[PDB]
Amino acid sequence: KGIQLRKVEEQRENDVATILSRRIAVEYS
Amino acid sequence: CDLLHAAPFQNILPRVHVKEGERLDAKMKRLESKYAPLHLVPLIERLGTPQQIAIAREGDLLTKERLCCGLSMFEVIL
Amino acid sequence: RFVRTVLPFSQEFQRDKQPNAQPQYLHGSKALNLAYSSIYGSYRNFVGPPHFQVICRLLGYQGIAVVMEELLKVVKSL
Amino acid sequence: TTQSLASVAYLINTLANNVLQMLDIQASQLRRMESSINHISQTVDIHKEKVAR
Repeated sequence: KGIQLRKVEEQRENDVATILSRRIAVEYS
Repeated sequence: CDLLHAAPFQNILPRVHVKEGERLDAKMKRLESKYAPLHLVPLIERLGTPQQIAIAREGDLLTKERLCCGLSMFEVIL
Repeated sequence: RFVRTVLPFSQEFQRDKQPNAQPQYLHGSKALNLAYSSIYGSYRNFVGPPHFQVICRLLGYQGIAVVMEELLKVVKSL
Repeated sequence: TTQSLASVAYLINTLANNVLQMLDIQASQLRRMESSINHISQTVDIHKEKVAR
């Protein structure tokens, strides 16, 4: 049940930090 | 291994070498006196708050009691 | 020591998917990650005293107690 | 002009001293709280170890 919850209950902008985190994460796979 | 590490702070000492002329009891007493400052419980009681002393006593008790002190566990499973 | 069976009779484990992340969140760098993977690659194909002691250290007492209880339940069922 | 300067200096000194004392009092109280909280944490983890045993 825990693993099922973790899988289904995954994670869910005008913040600079978020934008930068997106660019570096994209430069990665 | 944990028990071996905790000997200095629990007044536990090894069998010291004894030579002719010197008695084992006197040597052991002198060695214990030399290591007296390392002892925690008595030191804490001498210079400690009531709460600190209680906590120290509990910690010492937990530290000295372990399953390796003569407790078996496979017999229950069998 | 424990070594894997010549023919597996179980493959329904269906483990999760390895999450990818930057080298910094890992050992620190590509070279460091590769070096650590090579270092730890010798223990992949066997289980021995090192694994048992690591498991004991990580599980304290609660993990061992619960694991043995579940093992007893499994043995009773079988 | 001589007077006003002395009054301003005295007020600033007193105020500054009061602020310093307030900070010292707060820091000391925070330190005292940190000791009680550490004792509480020690009790909590001792209880957890007792439960495990």
